Amino acid sequence: TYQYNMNFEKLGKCIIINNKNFDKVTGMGVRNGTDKDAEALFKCFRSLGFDVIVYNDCSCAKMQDLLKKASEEDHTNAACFACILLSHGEENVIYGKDGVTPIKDLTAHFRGDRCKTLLEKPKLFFIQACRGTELDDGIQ
Amino acid sequence: TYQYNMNFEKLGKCIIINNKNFDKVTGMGVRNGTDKDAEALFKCFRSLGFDVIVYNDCSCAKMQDLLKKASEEDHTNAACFACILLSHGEENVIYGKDGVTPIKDLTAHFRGDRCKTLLEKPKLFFIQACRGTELDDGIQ
Amino acid sequence: KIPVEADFLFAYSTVPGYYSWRSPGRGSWFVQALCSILEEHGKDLEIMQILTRVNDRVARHFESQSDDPHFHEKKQIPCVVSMLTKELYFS
Amino acid sequence: KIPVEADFLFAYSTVPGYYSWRSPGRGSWFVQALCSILEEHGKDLEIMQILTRVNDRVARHFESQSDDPHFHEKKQIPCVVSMLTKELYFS
Repeated sequence: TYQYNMNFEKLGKCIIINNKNFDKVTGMGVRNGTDKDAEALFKCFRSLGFDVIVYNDCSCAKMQDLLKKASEEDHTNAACFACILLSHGEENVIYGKDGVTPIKDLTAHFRGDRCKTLLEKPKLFFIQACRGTELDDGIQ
Repeated sequence: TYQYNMNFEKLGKCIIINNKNFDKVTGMGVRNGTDKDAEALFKCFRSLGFDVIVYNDCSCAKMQDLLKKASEEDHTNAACFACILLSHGEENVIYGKDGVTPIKDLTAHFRGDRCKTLLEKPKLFFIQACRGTELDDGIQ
Repeated sequence: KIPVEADFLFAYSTVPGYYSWRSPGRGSWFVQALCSILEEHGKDLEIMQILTRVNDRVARHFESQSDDPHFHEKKQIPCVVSMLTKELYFS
Repeated sequence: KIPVEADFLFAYSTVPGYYSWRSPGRGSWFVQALCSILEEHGKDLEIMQILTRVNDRVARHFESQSDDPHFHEKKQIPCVVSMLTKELYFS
């Protein structure tokens, strides 16, 4: 067969990181609109069947630690895992309150060799963040 | 209303760049097997309907010129464009015979503002090349 | 044996190197587009079908309304990176 | 107006940072898997369905056979980047 097996007890965890406020030293502004995004995301992913958890104004160390611990939980009875990041960003990199952390290091926690209970199961990351400073001027 | 319009006279051009042999200056070895790849690619992409052309052992300047020119041809009667790159690589970057050129510079020629006759039409790039030196050790 | 990097999917709101637009009162474009599509089709469409429609809605429905003409009438396209090995339905 | 970066698809043979494997006598892993799927399904499956089955065959059917244990029994997952805004069938 050609579809991911969805016959599990649970659809899976959906961790949302809703970063609105940043330390002044980062020079990063308040992300107005983000609570609205987090509320809409939470209702959508609850409706799909995920156990949604919303974290707010997280530090870089918190983002790594709560992502590392989620990787260490037991996902044997879950069909998939989802994480959503709402923050400031630059290429390869997402902002905590504290400063900046590489996206690859946040997702690496769920590699097959580092999260055996999600082996052969989809790991979804939705990322709302800048990836640089270029602008897309469009065309008619 | 959810599929790309395919009712055109041609499926489109398919440029295959098949780099096997490299200049001594680059120090990179012969890519044995790459002509079995290109011929299989040639038959597959022809069978789909592409107007395929295979260019061999291309320099960086030829690859930029090849793609720049294809970008400047008239695609009004084409459904899409495909380009296939078989070469040595490192991240963000593809090898010519003489050395390396950024993959972004090969594809940028087809941006909407730089190729109006492929506007709103798919632009496909298949790329067989290394993207670095990390290795994937697997897990049972 | 399977690769350690298999079965990831990254749905970024924007392409590498580019800005990502956020309306202060209506939310970021990608998220509001994403939630709309999921509300109507989350339980009946495959994940790539969902995100492709999201790509379309961000590309077509959105243009920045700004006064500094450096940012006037700009556009955005999201970017899907799939290492998935199967089709994925939420049912 | 539509974004200048829209409607691109990149089918990379491997994920950023990683090796891409080529059998000197049978061809590169990504290409033989891609041609296999295209031969059987190029005209009936959507582009993401095709590349997802390719992702699967490279992940499962292939394992590097080398003597140097630095390169022994290694794996590969390809990587699809889609800025497409519609489904794509070659028909």
